[PDB]
Amino acid sequence: VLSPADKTNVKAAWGKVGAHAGEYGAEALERMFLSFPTTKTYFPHFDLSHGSAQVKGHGKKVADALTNAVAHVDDMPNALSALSDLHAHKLRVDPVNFKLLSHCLLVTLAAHLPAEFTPAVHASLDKFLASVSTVLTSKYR
Amino acid sequence: VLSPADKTNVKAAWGKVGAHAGEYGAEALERMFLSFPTTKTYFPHFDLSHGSAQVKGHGKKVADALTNAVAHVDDMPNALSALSDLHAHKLRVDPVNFKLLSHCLLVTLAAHLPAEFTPAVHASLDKFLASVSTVLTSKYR
Amino acid sequence: VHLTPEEKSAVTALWGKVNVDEVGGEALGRLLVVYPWTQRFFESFGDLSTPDAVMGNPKVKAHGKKVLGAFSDGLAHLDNLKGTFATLSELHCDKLHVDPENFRLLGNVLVCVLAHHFGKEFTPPVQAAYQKVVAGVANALAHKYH
Amino acid sequence: VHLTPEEKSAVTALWGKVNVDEVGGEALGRLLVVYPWTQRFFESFGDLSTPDAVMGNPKVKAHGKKVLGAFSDGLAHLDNLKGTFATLSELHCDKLHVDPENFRLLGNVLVCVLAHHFGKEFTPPVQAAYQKVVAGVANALAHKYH
Ligand code: HEM
Ligand code: HEM
Ligand code: HEM
Ligand code: HEM
Ligand SMILES: *Cc1ccc(OC)cc1OCc1ccncc1
Ligand SMILES: *Cc1ccc(OC)cc1OCc1ccncc1
Repeated sequence: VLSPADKTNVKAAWGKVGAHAGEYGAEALERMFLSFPTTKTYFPHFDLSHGSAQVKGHGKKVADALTNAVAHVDDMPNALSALSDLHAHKLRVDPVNFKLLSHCLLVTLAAHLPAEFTPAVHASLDKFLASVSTVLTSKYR
Repeated sequence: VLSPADKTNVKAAWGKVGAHAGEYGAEALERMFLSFPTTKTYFPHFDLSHGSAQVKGHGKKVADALTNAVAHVDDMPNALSALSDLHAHKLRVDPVNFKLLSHCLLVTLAAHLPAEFTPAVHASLDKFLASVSTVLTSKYR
Repeated sequence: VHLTPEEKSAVTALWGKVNVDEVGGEALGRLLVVYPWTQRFFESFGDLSTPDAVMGNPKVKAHGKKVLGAFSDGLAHLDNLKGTFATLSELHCDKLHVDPENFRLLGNVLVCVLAHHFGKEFTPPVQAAYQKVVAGVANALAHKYH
Repeated sequence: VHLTPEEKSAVTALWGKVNVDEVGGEALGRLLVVYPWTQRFFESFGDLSTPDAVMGNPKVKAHGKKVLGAFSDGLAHLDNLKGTFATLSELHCDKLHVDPENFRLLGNVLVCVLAHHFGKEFTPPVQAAYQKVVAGVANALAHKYH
């Protein structure tokens, strides 16, 4: 559950992220595949080499989903219904994997925002990713 | 995130607890205390011996809180906000303990309501307790 | 994994009444219904589209027996879980990559199943004895992930 | 913890640039701010009411140095992390009863801190090597659970 402040931090920092969102999502994915090879078993048909166009393309998609989430922070289950169906009903992604991508997304964030990744923003973005993760790993249809 | 069916299963299964609420809550607490000693550091002043009158009364409070949570299942954050302050703000209970008591609640239910504790309901009750646990361990004030 | 002689006796006594042909299949099946993502590891078992389909799946019931058997081996070697489960540990960690947490989940599911079948007989103390055993099996299996 | 020849190499190269007097403190401090329940183990440390109080808390900085030190120990003994942390494991598990999951969280928070200081220098390959090191330490600190 996000606090009023949490929402303010997540919106502010993601605003800061701005146009670099797709890149960051791509980098997050890459860090995940390299750091936790197991996660690769979910993208068999993907070219997971450094800089591949598929990973970058998928990152944009991931970032757009998150930007969408940020924009409907108070109504995520509804806004992410289709994505939840995909990760929870169909792909049946183990939630441990969401902790891993989230962590990688924070790491990427820390690596790109030396001036804005404050402790509070870090805390708020952590809870935010946890909330998105819960929606996507839950079958509520 | 609970599905419409989860709410159906939870309200149905919990309604059969009824007047047993206090007793069952006490049994869960006790099961927790014996199976996971660590959880006891949270009640240093409590008399935790088998049959304790304190444990009995507390389970009754825990049991009623869950009944209130089932009623406002679609409005939990506002409904359990005070319990949130308590467990997250004042007590700072480590989330791991919430999985332990939940497990003990399920075990207790299974041992008292065999016919009702079907796979599906078991699944719903677990998600319900996890959502309640999320709320009680989150600072959204 | 340290059980007092009293727990050892109660755990052994209770397990004696367990239905080795059912309990295991029921626990594995509940694992797949309560924690849906675990189905990913069993996609070759066939239909798992609904709770009833999972609980009624032959392959699920058959595999369940082996699981129970292993737990049984463990109950006969609480002195060396790590050793008894060295083989399974490589299968689940090195070959399958099942996250250690799922081992804990299956363990608690089994405890839920036992409580379901024995009701009031599955007392708080007996449960405690069992939480120790399933904690040992899990930690032994997670030896290649712990 | 395995770290190829190239990995252990990079891990060492980077840790050489880590500030022994501050990083520990930043990691511990962010742990307390991101995962608030962990504050329960530090009532004797003073004011931790706001993120500014936490990050600026002398006890947090002072203690974080000790923590960063235990990690430096691990780095010089990557082949026996279990032994290296045996003592700390006893303190954290048997004395403080700190749930194993938090060692994992502090470890990732450390990684975040490292990324914060080195920026682009903290390449995916560099992180990948460090995830191996923190999982090792974490698994080692929780070894009193086997
Ligand atoms: C931060 C949480 C995540 C978000 C916001 C997210 C979002 C998305 C989006 C936007 C898509 C594309 C949907 C489409 O096909 O139209 C997708 C697909 C997918 N996601 Fe996620 N995802 C997340 C986490 C994960 C995790 C943790 C895994 C597993 C490691 C995962 C595995 C997949 C897979 C396998 C696909 C389908 C790939 C394909 O066949 O093209 N996702 N995700
Ligand atoms: C389903 C989960 C839980 C529910 C519904 C719940 C509910 C409650 C309720 C209703 C109270 C009574 C407060 C009052 O009457 O003012 C309370 C107090 C308390 N709870 Fe929980 N609780 C849950 C889990 C936990 C866990 C996991 C722990 C710790 C292991 C915990 C520790 C406490 C403590 C220490 C108190 C204060 C008792 C005292 O010092 O007087 N609770 N809880
Ligand atoms: C409580 C711990 C568990 C025990 C005691 C256990 C025991 C076993 C045993 C006896 C086997 C077959 C041995 C053989 O290869 O002949 C096996 C296989 C297997 N187990 Fe486990 N297991 C446990 C938990 C899990 C969990 C949590 C998962 C994953 C969600 C899992 C997934 C599997 C899979 C996929 C196989 C291969 C079955 C097949 O596809 O043919 N196990 N396990
Ligand atoms: C996983 C990395 C960790 C490492 C390497 C580590 C390291 C240390 C070290 C070196 C000490 C000092 C022992 C001494 O001076 O004799 C210590 C003490 C302690 N640690 Fe950790 N620790 C870790 C994680 C944690 C976590 C996650 C918690 C719980 C949130 C925690 C809570 C404590 C407490 C309460 C004490 C100090 C008690 C006091 O002085 O009042 N540690 N730790
Ligand atoms: C707020 C929150 C913190 C931590 C977790 O655990 C991953 C979950 C969570 O809430 C998830 C959620 C957000 C919005 N609607 C439903 C569920
Ligand atoms: C539905 C659900 C599944 C699993 C968890 O544990 C992380 C939580 C959860 O619900 C979160 C929630 C429920 C109700 N209001 C806010 C958040």
